[PDB]
Amino acid sequence: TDRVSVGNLRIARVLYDFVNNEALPGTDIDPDSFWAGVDKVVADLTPQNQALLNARDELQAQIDKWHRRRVIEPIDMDAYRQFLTEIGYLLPEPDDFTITTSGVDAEITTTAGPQLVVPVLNARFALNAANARWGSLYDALYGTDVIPETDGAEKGPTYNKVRGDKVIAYARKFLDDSVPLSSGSFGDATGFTVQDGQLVVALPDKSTGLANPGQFAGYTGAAESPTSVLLINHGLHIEILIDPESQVGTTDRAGVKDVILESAITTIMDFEDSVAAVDAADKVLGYRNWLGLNKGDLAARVLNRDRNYTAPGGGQFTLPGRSLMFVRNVGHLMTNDAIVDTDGSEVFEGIMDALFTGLIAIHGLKASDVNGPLINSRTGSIYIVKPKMHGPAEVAFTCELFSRVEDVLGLPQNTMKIGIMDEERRTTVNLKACIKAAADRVVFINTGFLDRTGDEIHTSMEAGPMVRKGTMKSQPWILAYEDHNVDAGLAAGFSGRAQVGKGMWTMTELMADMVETKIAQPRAGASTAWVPSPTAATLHALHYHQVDVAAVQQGLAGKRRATIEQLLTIPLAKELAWAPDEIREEVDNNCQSILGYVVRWVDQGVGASKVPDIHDVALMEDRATLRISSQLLANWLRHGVITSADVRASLERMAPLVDRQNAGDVAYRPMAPNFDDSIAFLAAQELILSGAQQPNGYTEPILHRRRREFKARAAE
Ligand SMILES: O=C(O)C(=O)CC(=O)c1c(Cl)cccc1Cl
Ligand SMILES: [Mg+2]
Ligand SMILES: [Mg+2]
Ligand SMILES: [Mg+2]
Repeated sequence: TDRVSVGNLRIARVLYDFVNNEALPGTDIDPDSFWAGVDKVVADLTPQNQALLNARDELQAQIDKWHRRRVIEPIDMDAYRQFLTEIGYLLPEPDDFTITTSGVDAEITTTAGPQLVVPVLNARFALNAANARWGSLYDALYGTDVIPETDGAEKGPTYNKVRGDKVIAYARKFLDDSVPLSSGSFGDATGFTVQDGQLVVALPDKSTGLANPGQFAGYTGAAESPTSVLLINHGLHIEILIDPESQVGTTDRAGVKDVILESAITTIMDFEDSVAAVDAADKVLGYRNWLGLNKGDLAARVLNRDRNYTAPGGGQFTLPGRSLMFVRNVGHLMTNDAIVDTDGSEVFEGIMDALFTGLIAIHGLKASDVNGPLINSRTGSIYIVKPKMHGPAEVAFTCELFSRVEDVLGLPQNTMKIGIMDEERRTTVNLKACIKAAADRVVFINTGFLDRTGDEIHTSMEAGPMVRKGTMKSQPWILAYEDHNVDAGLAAGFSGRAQVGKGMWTMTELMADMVETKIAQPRAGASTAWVPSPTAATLHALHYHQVDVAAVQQGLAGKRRATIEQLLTIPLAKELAWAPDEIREEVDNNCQSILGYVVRWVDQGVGASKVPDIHDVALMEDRATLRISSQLLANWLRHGVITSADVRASLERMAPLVDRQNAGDVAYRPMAPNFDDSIAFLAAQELILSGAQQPNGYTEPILHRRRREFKARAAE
């Protein structure tokens, strides 16, 4: 019909044309050979892909039955452990080893700093994310609640000097704490100059140098009256901008205009849980943005050039202006009708993403005609985050998929590197083996704690009612999971070789709380962690200036801080855990978050949205937070905590409020009062009522079906 025949495959024409006219030119890959390879790789690897998914279902069925045949309230951990080993869930731990991944860029092997994740289908957001390698600290402090909006310090239509002076003082303390002077405080500086290759800071009664002059990295403008001074601390750059005639500079004792922080060191361009892509048209929209980013010519606003500096001694150098880009492919579960076979069966989407995003990534290995030939990877790697894997065999399948794609693309073996999400229970408890199976490709491990919480609930669905969603974040199993991840990475030699990463801060407006609390992640040895915005990347960067992550990792070496038993502690709620009002709060909490996210997913194809929780906190929602919410309500329904009328009432209670939050979005179609005429409302209900029967609690089967249903109704 609208499809192209290649071997056993029938490729949607819009995808075929995109690859041929846009992605292949410039790669020197013969098109006929590429498409033949697509057919061959799909033909060869689809059977094992399916067997792996069938094995998940078989393991879950056995675990479900294990719980159903037992009465004893305290789970006998010795028996449970023996059972998981019996059925092949818990595998033997391999001998100690060190990863051998080579050809990785310094932003990954060495630098500790924030990692930003952004939906690749939004070109404006993706551009801003790539440019977020540098960000204004003054803008992040002035614009967020990190500076409280106390009396006199509020934001207004125009600049509030009381507030600005607080921003200035906050940043002076940061400089004092990060790049200390030999004597005195940056707060009292009157000027900066460069003399004999040394930074000299003028104070009211004297001048001083840096306590550690090696932290002076360079400057711009004349040495005797610079326009900026560049410092480095824990491998991250700080730039003091000097302009006494600027709007902020005129108020500053040294004429300082701003403090620029190296912020988003790396960025993950997401094809997975933060985007809605259910057919070839949606996939091409995302592939084309990924292509623009790797060619440097994406424009919505354009991509930044590298930054030019004068060295202390007076030579010239440059620093990268863009964040180093990963791409998050989808995982092993879903198919997509962008390609179907001769039976009409859809092709696995993860296989397609490896082929198409790897092809497109070749452009990021060569000079771009649109900015000073910036190469995403100078060392020659393609960085793919692979989510939602369950255990070492699934990691091995990813490595073999990448190997076969490298052959189709004519790339050297192991060009395609893997950032492993540790976000499913069966990977958590076999993590050493998972790393070993990717020992020559792995570039990070990351605790995707929200997916991991959803898997936790689904895996033990039959055991009993789980604690409330907010309680999960502090349960024994998750704290052990976080420490176990760091322990495994460090023991595999990640320090100096690969990132050890932690999860996303989702409260996009609570930046004071983020700055107060997220420091725990670098303090735990994580060399990176996820932020939702360029502004949050700049603010999270502060933590890497306060915490010497490299020293932390060095002091953690050899420690074994989590046992298998701690990892397997199921978050079952205690008897009589909740009052009636607390149960209704949690139902309303989850139903509002589900509805607010799903309505924009199904009706507008938006895969990540800010949705208020029960306490009015704006939360960046994506599929993982939806997985938790729907699995938790499904678990409470499964065990008699709530009735199906409680669920219906809550969904109908919260639905008009969600309509109110989205009012007038032109393309907004209200759910109330005719709930069962709304495909989005029905999707939300189905996610809860079918949640116990979704494989590992994944939300994509229902979301994809319902989004496609919406698109089909709109077309007629
Ligand atoms: O926790 C894991 O499972 C993740 O993988 C996290 C994730 O996607 C995400 C993103 Cl990028 C933005 C907003 C909210 C979340 Cl939850
Ligand atoms: Mg069953
Ligand atoms: Mg995840
Ligand atoms: Mg230090």
